[PDB]
Amino acid sequence: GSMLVLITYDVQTSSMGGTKRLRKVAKACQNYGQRVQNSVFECIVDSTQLTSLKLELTSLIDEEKDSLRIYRLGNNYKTKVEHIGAKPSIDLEDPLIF
Amino acid sequence: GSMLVLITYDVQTSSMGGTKRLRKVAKACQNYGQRVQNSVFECIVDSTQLTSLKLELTSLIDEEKDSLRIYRLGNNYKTKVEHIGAKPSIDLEDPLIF
Amino acid sequence: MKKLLNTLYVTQPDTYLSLDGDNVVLLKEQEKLGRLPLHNLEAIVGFGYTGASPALMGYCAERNISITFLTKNGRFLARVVGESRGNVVLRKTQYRISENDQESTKIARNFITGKVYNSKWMLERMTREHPLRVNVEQFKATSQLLSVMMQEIRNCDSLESLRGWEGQAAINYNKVFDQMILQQKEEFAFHGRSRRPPKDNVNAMLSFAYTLLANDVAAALETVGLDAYVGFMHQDRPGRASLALDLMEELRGLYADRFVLSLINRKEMTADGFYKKENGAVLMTDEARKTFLKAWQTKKQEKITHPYLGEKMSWGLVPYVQALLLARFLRGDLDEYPPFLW
Amino acid sequence: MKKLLNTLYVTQPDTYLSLDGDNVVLLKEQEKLGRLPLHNLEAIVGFGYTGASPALMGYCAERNISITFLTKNGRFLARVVGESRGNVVLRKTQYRISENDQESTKIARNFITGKVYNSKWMLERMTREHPLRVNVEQFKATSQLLSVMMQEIRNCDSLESLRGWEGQAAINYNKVFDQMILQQKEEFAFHGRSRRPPKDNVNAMLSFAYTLLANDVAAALETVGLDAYVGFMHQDRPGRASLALDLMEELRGLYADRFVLSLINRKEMTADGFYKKENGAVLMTDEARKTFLKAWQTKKQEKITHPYLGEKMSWGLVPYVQALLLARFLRGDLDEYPPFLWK
Amino acid sequence: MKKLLNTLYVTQPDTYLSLDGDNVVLLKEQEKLGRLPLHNLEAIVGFGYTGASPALMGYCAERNISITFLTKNGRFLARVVGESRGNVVLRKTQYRISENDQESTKIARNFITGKVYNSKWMLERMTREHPLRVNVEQFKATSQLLSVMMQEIRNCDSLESLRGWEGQAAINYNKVFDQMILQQKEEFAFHGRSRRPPKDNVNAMLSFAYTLLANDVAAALETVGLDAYVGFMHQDRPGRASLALDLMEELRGLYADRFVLSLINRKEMTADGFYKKENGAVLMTDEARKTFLKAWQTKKQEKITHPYLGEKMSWGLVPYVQALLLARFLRGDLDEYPPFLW
Amino acid sequence: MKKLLNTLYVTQPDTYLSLDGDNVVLLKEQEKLGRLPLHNLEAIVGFGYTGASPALMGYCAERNISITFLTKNGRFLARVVGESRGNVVLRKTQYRISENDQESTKIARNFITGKVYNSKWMLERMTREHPLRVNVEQFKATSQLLSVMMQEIRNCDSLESLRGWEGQAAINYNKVFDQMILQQKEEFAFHGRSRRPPKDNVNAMLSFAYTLLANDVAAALETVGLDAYVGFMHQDRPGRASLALDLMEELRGLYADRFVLSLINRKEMTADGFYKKENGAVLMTDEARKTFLKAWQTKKQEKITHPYLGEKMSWGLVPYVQALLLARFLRGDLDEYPPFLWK
Amino acid sequence: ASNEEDRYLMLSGLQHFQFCKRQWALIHIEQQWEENVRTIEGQHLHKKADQPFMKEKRGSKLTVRAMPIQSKNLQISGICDVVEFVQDSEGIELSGVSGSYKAFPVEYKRGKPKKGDEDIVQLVAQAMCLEEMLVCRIDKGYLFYNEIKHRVEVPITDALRDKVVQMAKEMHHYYENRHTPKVKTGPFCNNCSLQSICLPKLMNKRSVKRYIEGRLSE
DNA sequence: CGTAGCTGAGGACCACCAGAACTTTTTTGAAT
DNA sequence: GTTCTGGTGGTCCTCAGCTACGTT
Ligand code: SF4
Ligand SMILES: [Mn+2]
Repeated sequence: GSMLVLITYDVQTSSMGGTKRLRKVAKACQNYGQRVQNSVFECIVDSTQLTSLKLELTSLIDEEKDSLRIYRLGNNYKTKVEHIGAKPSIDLEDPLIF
Repeated sequence: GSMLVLITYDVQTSSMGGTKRLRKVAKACQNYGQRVQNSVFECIVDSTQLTSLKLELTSLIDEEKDSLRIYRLGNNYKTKVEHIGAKPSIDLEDPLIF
Repeated sequence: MKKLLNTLYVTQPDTYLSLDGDNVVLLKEQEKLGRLPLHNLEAIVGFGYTGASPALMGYCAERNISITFLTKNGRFLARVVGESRGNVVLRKTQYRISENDQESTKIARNFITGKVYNSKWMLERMTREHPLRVNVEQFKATSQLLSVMMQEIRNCDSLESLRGWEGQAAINYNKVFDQMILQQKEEFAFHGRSRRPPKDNVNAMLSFAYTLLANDVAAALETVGLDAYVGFMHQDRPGRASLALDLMEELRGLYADRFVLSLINRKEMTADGFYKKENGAVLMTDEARKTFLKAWQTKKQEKITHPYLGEKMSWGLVPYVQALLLARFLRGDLDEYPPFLW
Repeated sequence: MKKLLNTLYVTQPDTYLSLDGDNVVLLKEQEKLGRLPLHNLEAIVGFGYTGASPALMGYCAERNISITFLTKNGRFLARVVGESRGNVVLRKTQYRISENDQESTKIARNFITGKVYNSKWMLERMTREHPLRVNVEQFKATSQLLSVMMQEIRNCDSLESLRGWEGQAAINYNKVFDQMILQQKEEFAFHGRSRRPPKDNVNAMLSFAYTLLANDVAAALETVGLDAYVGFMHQDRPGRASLALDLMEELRGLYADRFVLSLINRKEMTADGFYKKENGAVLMTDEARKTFLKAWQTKKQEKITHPYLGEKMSWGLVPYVQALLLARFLRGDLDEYPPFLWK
Repeated sequence: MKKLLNTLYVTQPDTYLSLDGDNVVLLKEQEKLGRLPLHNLEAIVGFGYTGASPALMGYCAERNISITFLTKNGRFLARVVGESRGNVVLRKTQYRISENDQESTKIARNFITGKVYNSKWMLERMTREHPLRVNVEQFKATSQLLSVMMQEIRNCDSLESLRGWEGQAAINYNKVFDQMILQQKEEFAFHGRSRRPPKDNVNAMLSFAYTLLANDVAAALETVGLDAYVGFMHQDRPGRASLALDLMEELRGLYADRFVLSLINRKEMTADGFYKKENGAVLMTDEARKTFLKAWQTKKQEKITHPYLGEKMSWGLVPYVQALLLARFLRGDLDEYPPFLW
Repeated sequence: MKKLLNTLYVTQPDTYLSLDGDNVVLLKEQEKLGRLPLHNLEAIVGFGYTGASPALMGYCAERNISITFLTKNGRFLARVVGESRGNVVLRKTQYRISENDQESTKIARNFITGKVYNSKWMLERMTREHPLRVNVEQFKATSQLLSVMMQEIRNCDSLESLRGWEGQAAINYNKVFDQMILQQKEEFAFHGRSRRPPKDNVNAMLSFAYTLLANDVAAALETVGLDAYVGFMHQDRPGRASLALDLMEELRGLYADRFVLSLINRKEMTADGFYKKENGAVLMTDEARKTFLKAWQTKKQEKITHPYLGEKMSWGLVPYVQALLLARFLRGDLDEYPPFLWK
Repeated sequence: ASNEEDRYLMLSGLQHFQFCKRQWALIHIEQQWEENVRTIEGQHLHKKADQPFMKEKRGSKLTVRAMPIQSKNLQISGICDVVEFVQDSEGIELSGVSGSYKAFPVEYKRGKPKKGDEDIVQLVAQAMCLEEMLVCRIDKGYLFYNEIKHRVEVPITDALRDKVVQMAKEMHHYYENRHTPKVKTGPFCNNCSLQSICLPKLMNKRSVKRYIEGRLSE
């Protein structure tokens, strides 16, 4: 499979445990994908990892105070993504040699 | 086609004229779409309006200093979006009875 | 090959429409209710007392977006009309074709031919699905006599004749309309198409459908650059705004009466959704209005096939194409207007 | 504001319009600046980034009143009206008269008579104002020549004769205009006239004044219901607002060239703002055009009296009102169309 | 049925592979060079002096993410191997079978049969598409030699006989392997085998291909559940990945040296890249290494159809599914192990 | 720090490790703490979050020395090997021996003799220690019985007979066990064994200890390469580490029961930390469980002597060293498996 | 067999044996496991709904979570998800509290009720298992289906009990024989989480000899 | 009223420092 | 060497606010 899935979060740090929630969400979401811009990640996952990540984040955040969006591009993502600026992202399908 | 594309920006405001670039970029991007999150818009366009927006937005930012990403989903976008938090987004195919 | 665009309905009173770049924003005492981009709208409709920023009216008028104001029961008021955009030869042709009874009676021939065809064939269809409820025989009866009138309408050369025949199609169909209903007949005051302009129940939805269709067809025609609510076919009498809807007299009987009948038969509207004033006027509840508008948009979204070329087309484009073809006939490329025949 | 002509000409920017009972109220930043009735009005023209109270819009729409909205300067924005009234019959009459040639010849000869009257009287006043160093008898002889030409134009019957007798006055006016200016005569010249990309600074600034009057007259037509692209004397052509050009030629007198001489004289404009790029082009400098537009607005604020109606007004309302009378000609209330004429 | 996860080659020296949650991070004197999610990897290869934290190896061992260490030329310096899992049925079956010489022959039959079929079919593919370039009838003669010999190998009974026939086939195939330099100069002329120093070219690429294929076969076999250090054939020299060699004896011919020949004949590599020390055998170059690895990982994503299982699967999975098709044979769901007969 | 039988265990946490010349060097934040020659080592076993040094990793992997990295509490993390991997002939020998009765019974004899000796000597030691609170006659009678039973088990040759003798020894020790407790008998009374859903307090405690010890012994085996799931006395079934249960018989008593009785007699805990279940089952509280784990860890640092070799070492290395000897039995110069005969 | 108390099989095996007689073999004999979407959801629900060390009562009834049970008659041990005790002078007093309570087993799952027996069998074992420890008679069961969030009663007769006994006997025989059988595959192995292991495809195809001989002759 | 340009006033988001620790049984878990 | 919890500072981001104006 290896479908491309994009995750964006947005937490509120004005409440009692705002910083704790932000730290935990950033750590929990960095485990599956990489970071392209602040508060957005893009990952190449199967269906099962997507379900597991969704369940983890849903359990970790609190509702009615945070926001989380999950988009999926299908399996034809190479012709759907366009980048202009100067914050390049490492892709995970090329030879990937350091 | 009238299909959905997602636009994200990331412009630094610590540089010489960063504040002006941020203001102009946000104002230019808000015209063609809807703000779902801080620095994240989504919009429904054809090919021609998308080309116009890309050409307009390529000049306001400056390369080697900023970041800008455009993702393109397809014509069946209703089944490729999930929302979990508390920042709901208005859909433009809903009858819109204000 | 054009694509349909959305429409925005405003029901909250005492709001305010304002422009910002290419976005329309709704305010009420500086409280931003929401902003919508204007590059994917086709029209804007407002209820109650809502105002607009003159910059917004200028923007919409320039970019072919129609603003319309309404009141409580779709009582039409204050359409927004722009300017003259060019293609002067087309207007020259249309202005020459008028005031000449030969071409006028040709166009009237085709218009009323389409109307009669739609009415007859829809009645036959309805008697074809479920024959137990009504009497097939009499229905079939009406059919052939309308077919009779069809031959007559094709052998016509004078406008003054067709008006008379109108009455026949206006009195040989009403006698069926009261039998059109199936369910909830006793509750819904159902005196057929016996109508009263200040509204007397089971006509509120009918008038609402007529008003929506008239505004839609007016916008669709003005996009191409001609005005036909009192034009070459319809009478010169002021205040009888029907020719614009006579271009949709192919559709006035079909797309509005059919919608009302489908809602009534599908038991989706309850009699508690209406009320009457002290004097006797009849109004619709707000939730019922929202239900009607949701149903209207959902129906307008559904996608069908056009008879001409079969390219797969949507319902909201039915008026627009009927305008576009009327252009190509006036350019002399065709022979006579092909109406919409279902 | 409310001229005898049944229109409303609210021109103060950042005003507001609202409804009180059955009357209109002009609010000037939250106090009752003005109050007018609606019983005898027919249309409302509104300048300036403003609004209208939705109650006023609803009250105007029903009783056959159109609400036209413009910018402050005079560009056209939008129109609000219900079942349209007073446009279909007017435009159809416009096109019908455009078809025939007799009425077109009559109207064109009326316009040319107006233009020749204006220019002749302008020369009369010019030679009276400064009778010290000027060829008085030459201007008198030109005056008699144009008087005879005015009589001949009033005695015209065909388009070809009208065009021939119009073309004659152009060169005479060119020479006399070059001789007209008083100050800075050595510094600016008008030996030759060019409509296409111009040579000489004066010709280019005439072109700019013509463009401004062009936009103004186009909006003037659009605000009443008439067309733009079919004319009476000028023949129809796709993309050319022929009626606009006809009215331009009618009003090319006091409203354009007097402004030219005023800018040239009084030392209000200098040669540092005018340029040259390989073809005589006068590239207007940004400061020069800023001053030009400010002077144009200031002149538009100047008060005058209408020769026909007699009511005091601004210069900026001179075109629209004039054009509006054209409408009252096509509605059958007028026998002719005198812009500046004795009759 | 898997996804053919990616693979990480780190070449820059003096790095340090650290772990942060599920991320592998490359540190270098506190400077961060990058981080990768560890659910998108299969193996991680290190070059030169690259150290690993115990937490990282402990995390990678339990999820079948293999870690390998190489000095400069793909030596077997050090790998990582995890614990043993509780699947005693397969391991008991394998040990008992390896204790029986007859079953050893009944498996080595299929191994060498697949090998010789690979050799013959690839030789015929090479002959039929190349005209005056090659000696055609010598290739043809070797072809019927191999085709007749395969049937005799299929009916072998003792290990020594099968070893003899394997050696015969090996020499009779190297005889014509020496013949492919189609589109490159003499510096790529095969002239025999040197074991420890790659004293020539061609060897300097075949060694790299063989190391990178062994380190994949071993990982697949230890993933499926078997133990990969006891074999169905070869002399059981202690402490050598004998089963890996056995299972590679089939895809070596069609998956590694075919790749090197394709690389050379396409002129994707130039003789200027290689160099030599005072003796130094032959050492590849950093850009040369990058090109080799890029072409390798690019070819490892071609989609084929598997002969027996009849499914459309990627190239790199072949050394895995084969091993899995081994496992079920041990449980008796087949008759005998089907080798890869591309 | 300590080298036992050609292996090197680094038990203190947070001590980096590297290579110098041809020797191993321990470090603790840039402080030279130990230097050891690598001429005659056979393996390296780490316990800290060290990471070793890549130079030494390459050096050992080249010189046929494998490395095993654990955690400080004994869990298995990783094993760095080259081509050899070491345990192939050893694992084959285990698998071959696992399917014959004679050798399996021999090794079972080796285990059980150690078990009974440890039990008997502990009984006699407790008789000697405390006079007043003891039925001395019962313990001495059971001691004689157990001595005869050990002498008999030394000469067993069939699995069923050895199983029966093991059962009888278990019955004897269990019928002796209850009066061993000398404090807090109000709810801490032993009256049987019920491993699955343990009942009535103390039983559950015992079970927990076994589990920990088993896991420990399990990791011990994986240090050397013995396949933890194919036993010798216990028969193999999937999901259970049979050989660990075979091995941990000799260490069960002195190392788990002694610990539990020390906790009970020293009033290290009270019954308030055990919760109730409806069918009579008993569970442990999180605080009580953590105290138990901490006490186990602290006891693991007690320093004793080795009965068979003599080096003074901690308790925590007893399961590993014994396991190492087990390995040296499978392929080595060992005459017979040496049990942990500890007085 | 430590004391005959070790040769016990988990109750989780019964549902697997009922569904895909190969699946139980793959899980409980080769000791391997693989998860997909539905398995992840099931495990997460089971883990979240697991709240030991707490009791919930309503004055009349009592509820217990994670109830350890075993039965010597079948040699089957396991953990009951929920046990509900009701108050009436009919049953057996139980350790810990006062009064007399009757027992009802409750096991949650994730999915629509299945046309085959399946789940029922597992639950039946629980009930019968409980009769050995709480020495009573049990003739009722509860199933909760969280995909519909519905609850279904389950009666027990001699038919179900004899079927369960025969199933346990056959399962023990298969385990003693270390043998993994073959079944009729069809379309159920499209969500069989072990589809990358049990390989339904090779169960129907030709023998190996024919393919090798087929590619030998040509 | 709309279009720009300057401020400021708080939140969101993330990278560095600093400190104190670091071990847990056995069974359940999908199939339109 | 990890992992979790605090503390600190520095930069993106959107909104509230005050000034200065609208033609080519
Ligand atoms: S084919 Fe799949 S679903 Fe069927 S028994 Fe085997 S593993 Fe289970
Ligand atoms: Mn359950």
